[PDB]
Amino acid sequence: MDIDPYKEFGATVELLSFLPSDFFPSVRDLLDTASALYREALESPEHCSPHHTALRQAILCWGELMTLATWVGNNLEDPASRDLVVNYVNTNMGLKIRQLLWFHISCLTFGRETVLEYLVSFGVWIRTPPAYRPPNAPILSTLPET
Amino acid sequence: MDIDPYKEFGATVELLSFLPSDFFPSVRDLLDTASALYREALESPEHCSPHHTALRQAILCWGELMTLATWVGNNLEDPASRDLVVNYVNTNMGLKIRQLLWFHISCLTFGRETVLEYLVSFGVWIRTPPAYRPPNAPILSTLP
Amino acid sequence: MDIDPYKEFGATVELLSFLPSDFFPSVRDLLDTASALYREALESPEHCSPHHTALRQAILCWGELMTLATWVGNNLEDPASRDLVVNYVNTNMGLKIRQLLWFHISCLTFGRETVLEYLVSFGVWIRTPPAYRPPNAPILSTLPET
Amino acid sequence: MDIDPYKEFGATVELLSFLPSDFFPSVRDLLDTASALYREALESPEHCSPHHTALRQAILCWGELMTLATWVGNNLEDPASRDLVVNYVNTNMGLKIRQLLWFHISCLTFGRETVLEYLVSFGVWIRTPPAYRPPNAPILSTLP
Amino acid sequence: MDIDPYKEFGATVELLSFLPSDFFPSVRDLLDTASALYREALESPEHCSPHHTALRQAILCWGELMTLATWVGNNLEDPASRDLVVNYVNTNMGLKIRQLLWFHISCLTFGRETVLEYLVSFGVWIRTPPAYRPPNAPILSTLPET
Amino acid sequence: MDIDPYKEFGATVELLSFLPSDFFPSVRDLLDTASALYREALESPEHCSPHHTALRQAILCWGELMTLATWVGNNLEDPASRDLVVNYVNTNMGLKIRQLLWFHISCLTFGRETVLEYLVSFGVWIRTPPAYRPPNAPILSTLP
Repeated sequence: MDIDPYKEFGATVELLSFLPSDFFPSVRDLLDTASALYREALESPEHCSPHHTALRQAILCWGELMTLATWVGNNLEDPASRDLVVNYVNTNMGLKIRQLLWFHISCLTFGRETVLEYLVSFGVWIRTPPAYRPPNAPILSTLPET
Repeated sequence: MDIDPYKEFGATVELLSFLPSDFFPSVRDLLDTASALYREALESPEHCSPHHTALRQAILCWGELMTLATWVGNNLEDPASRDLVVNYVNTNMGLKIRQLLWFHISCLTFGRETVLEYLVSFGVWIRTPPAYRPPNAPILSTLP
Repeated sequence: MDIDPYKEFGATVELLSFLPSDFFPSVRDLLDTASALYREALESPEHCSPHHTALRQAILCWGELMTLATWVGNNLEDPASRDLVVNYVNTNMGLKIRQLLWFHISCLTFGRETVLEYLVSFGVWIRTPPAYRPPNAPILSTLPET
Repeated sequence: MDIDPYKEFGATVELLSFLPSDFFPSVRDLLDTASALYREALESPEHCSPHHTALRQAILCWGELMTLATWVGNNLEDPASRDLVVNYVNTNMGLKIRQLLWFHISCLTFGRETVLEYLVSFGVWIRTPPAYRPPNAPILSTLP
Repeated sequence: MDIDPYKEFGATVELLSFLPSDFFPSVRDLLDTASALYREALESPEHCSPHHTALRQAILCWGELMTLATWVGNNLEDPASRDLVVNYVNTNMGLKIRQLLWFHISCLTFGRETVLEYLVSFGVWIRTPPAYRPPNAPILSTLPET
Repeated sequence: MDIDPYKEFGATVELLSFLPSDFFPSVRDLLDTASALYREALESPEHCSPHHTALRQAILCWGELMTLATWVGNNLEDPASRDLVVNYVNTNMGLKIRQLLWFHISCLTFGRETVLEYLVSFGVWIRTPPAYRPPNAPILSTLP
């Protein structure tokens, strides 16, 4: 139509595409982070922030894709096709699900503004020549003192 | 963690299960009604309501599954497997997307309280044995 | 002794008997309606209304009868007797459990008065000759407007 | 859904399990004590207390199981199966009815707080190894 | 170092040792008492009293020892050693875990002072010659009236 | 009942799982740091904080498991079984004791909020793919 999923958050899929693809943690790890942090936050009968709302749907999405991987693994004779599809679920669609979970999860943990600033800083920092950039890549601030 | 998608909206998947699987319109239809009613509402830089937000992730999801179907059509050569899998995307996984789309779309066109009393009243209309069922089922409408 | 279960609710077993037996939904369906509507309502450490209180006990009753169906199915050699009893659990005792769940469940969903009025209206409507009754049978009102 | 029957009354089935199975009086006895103490209270057109309400469903239930036993006696011809099943109604399913009846009947004769401190104090009396157990167990009474 | 577990509660391991070892209920029974009484009390994201705090850790301790009994039962060929260790877990370490659960559980149910007074009274009562002590041993008071 | 040990402290075992198993110092080290910092705090007739209380049960526990290891060394004669079991006490069961000790010890040296933002920030440092990870990991310190 189309509808950019981050547009309501002051971001774009092109803004998330600014970071290298070889950046977002595998979806099992993000899910692990969510369950560790916001399980009771999500399983509650109320939207807290739009970020939660987006996040639940994202997780249900990966849950449906996981169900798909199970059915495809269980119900196909050809191994070349079954392997190509089960691998496609995580390699291609998994990049989008990865950035999707990662964006809201970071947005809850730090803030929308902090993540936006981060996408910018890392997007620039990776693009700069090694000689003229700060020695270590930017990370997400939490408790930096004494 | 389980997290019921409707739980934030005062519902449960058990509440949606009251409706028969042969009830929700094909996803293409919900999408068309969505674009017809709430398109500018969705393509907005500001998030309007929680329903819009849930809805957008729903739509983007279905778009991703459609991309999966196109990719399955272009990549796989054998027709038995590609036909079994392209069908599993539409018939099986499509139900979950259908229920969500219908739930928010209807919540938007009428309201949450209307949709909920509706799920209950429809629950009564469906639970009734056929011999004693009213000639017409309840529907949502603004007149009525 | 005896104690009519609905008497505290301003009703009678004879009042529920006014409706045809071929009316109440099978118990799995009622349970489905309960779990869909009042799971969190029932699993809470407090009686909300007497209707809840009656309802929990009713459900525990059907749970005991279901346990009975399992033991009878698992622990008998004769198939004629095992089938006759397992069928008797739902056919005969199941009518009473059906009306029992249905009455409180409707009483919560609409109101005691609304259900009483309904038992009356349907009890009359089924008894009237087809020519002189409204074309469609009464149903339980919820949201009838525009 | 699981819903513990005593949960609304500030108890759990785990709390009742503190009492041994060889503790609750046969259901006929509870019924007799019930009719002796609270019969007019039960046959009342007005619901008195939540305990009465839970109690009535309990009694009506046991009456239904008794009807089941009579029907099993009249319908089945073979004695091995009818004797195994008529016994399963009294010995096995009867325990759950026994605990409920005893719990409310006792809650009525004394009170909830008395019944609860009782379940605890009895829990202590039973948990104790026999060598160190008091000559007499705790009981409920109004004097004492 | 050492740290007496009851010292913060106004007690000592020597104070618990005052009672005969053949007194504390087997750990499955104590756990049963805990789950019956304080399941919702313990599974809550807050320390209520230090007694709860001690108690959770005690239960996790017995849970680890139970896990140990499972691994030792499952992963050893020699039966004399496997039986000697699996029996040692409950016989020796189980006395300490028993008194540990029992002390806090009683401390919650009655009070710290009531349990201290009880350890004293029973410790004396068992030590007195039969002729000159009260006929029945002391028990933990709860609701003694009419 | 499950009861997560950290749940009372605003954490979960899932929150501690963010740290790799090859992260927590051997239990002897935590104990030594404990005696070095909070020994008089622990040997006190008054309970100071919930962390101290949880900590003492943790320490007494590990002491009991160490007694178990000594007893296994003195009782068992066969070396295959005694070596397999004495090792299972240190490597396997030791992890759970390690996490608890480290969690409270660190909560004491710095504070709960510091430890929690730490578990999160470390979660970010670890979740990152190696190619893009910062040259140094976050640590707790009072300067910094």
